[PDB]
Amino acid sequence: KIEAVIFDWAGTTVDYGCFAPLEVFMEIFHKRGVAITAEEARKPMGLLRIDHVRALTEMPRIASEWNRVFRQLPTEADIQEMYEEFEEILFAILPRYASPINGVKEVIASLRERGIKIGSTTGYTREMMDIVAKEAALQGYKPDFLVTPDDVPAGRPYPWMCYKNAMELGVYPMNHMIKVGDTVSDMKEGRNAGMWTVGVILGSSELGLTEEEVENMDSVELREKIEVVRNRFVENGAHFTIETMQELESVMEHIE
Amino acid sequence: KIEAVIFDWAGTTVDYGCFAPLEVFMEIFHKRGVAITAEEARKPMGLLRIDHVRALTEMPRIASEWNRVFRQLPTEADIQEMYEEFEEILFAILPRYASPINGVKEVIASLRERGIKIGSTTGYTREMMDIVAKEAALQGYKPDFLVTPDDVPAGRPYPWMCYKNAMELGVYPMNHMIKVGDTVSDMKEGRNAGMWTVGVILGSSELGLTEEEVENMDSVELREKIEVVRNRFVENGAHFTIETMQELESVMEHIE
Ligand SMILES: [Mg+2]
Ligand SMILES: [Mg+2]
Repeated sequence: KIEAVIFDWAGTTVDYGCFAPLEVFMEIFHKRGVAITAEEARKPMGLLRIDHVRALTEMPRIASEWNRVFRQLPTEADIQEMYEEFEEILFAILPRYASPINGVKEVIASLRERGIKIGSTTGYTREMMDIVAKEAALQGYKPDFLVTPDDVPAGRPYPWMCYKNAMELGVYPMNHMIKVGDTVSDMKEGRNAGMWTVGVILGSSELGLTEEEVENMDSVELREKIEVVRNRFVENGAHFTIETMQELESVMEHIE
Repeated sequence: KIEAVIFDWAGTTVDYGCFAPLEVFMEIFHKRGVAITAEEARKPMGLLRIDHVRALTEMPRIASEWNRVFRQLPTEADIQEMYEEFEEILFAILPRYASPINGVKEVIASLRERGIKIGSTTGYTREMMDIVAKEAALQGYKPDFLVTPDDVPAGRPYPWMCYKNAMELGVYPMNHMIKVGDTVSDMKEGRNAGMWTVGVILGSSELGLTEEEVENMDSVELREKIEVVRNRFVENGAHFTIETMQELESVMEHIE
């Protein structure tokens, strides 16, 4: 009754916590008078990447730091010089954030045993994905199919990439597929394609914690922070939420 | 609440009764010792076209006729020689069966006035369609989009061509679209894509009558034959049925 499950990438099967991007931002400011925390790097949710770099420029404290190092406030020339460098570094460190999130390759092991096809979508461009897919593959993870915002007319809020997975995998009543993701947009994409949509919490971007940070942290503070992310997913489309991929099989059963 | 309507071609907007194919079959046997009625030409529902030609060969009466003309029963060589000719003639006469079914261009006139996008699918190949689309266009009918079994991994029972119309037209909750067709397979395709599916009766293939034959015929015999086709559509997926395109607007309203 459920022939396919389509997974998201970073924050769902690869790059726990989703740090690759934050790493580049921190790097770029570091090469000069950095002083930037990964907490500041997650705030920027502007439209374009350049807008992100600009946002950090604007951020008081960071601005002040730049001034104490250069005796001047950041310039358009400066913003332009840094952004220009973002993509170079990104390609350089992606291989380091392409390892299965653990529990993953094991459920993908199953599911595939009981005849379920596995597809996927992403916000990453085709280029980026060639690199990521190869490292991830050469490490225990490789989906039956893959689609990017380049292979269709639009980005992710839209269902175009999901319909592609459908055709290529040969599964059709859309409600015979499940969408799993780590962010609010993942929920929307799924609801827009008429699929059962499930959101994962531990390891998501919505959570923001590191594999290591979660390890520690006050057990009562975690269960509070998890409860917040779960509420956001639901309020945005999720049909079901789960803490680790290891509850997926169970959810399927429920659906039937 | 309903942004798009996607129409079928032959039997829905073009070629009333859907005769182009029957014409070729009749032609091919005519060139020799024909004696074939358009009623016999509609029976063959085999897998391949060659299988259709073979079926007529097999048909007693037709077989007998061939024997009285050639003193021999049809040959593999013969079946092969005729089929080989089918596609040539088909291209030759398609222009003659590409005129709007009347009432059509007028509802397409409307609908489009109230902002509804019009897409379409077909069983016809890309080639055939270049010819048909041009004649139909140059006569009052031209949809916003067009898709064929060539532009996707599979034929019509599947929803692949419908999803294509969706992406290109930019309409997404599938249940915001209506599927209109003239056959049982049209109903299936629609139900498989999660759309509201409506079947038209007067002018369909399921009915089998000619614009002229319907004109005449015993008014009480028609209403009986219509009732039969309507029952077949429903038993196969139709959400609503209509006698002429001129009831479509009304059905939309009902849906809302
Ligand atoms: Mg993600
Ligand atoms: Mg038809």
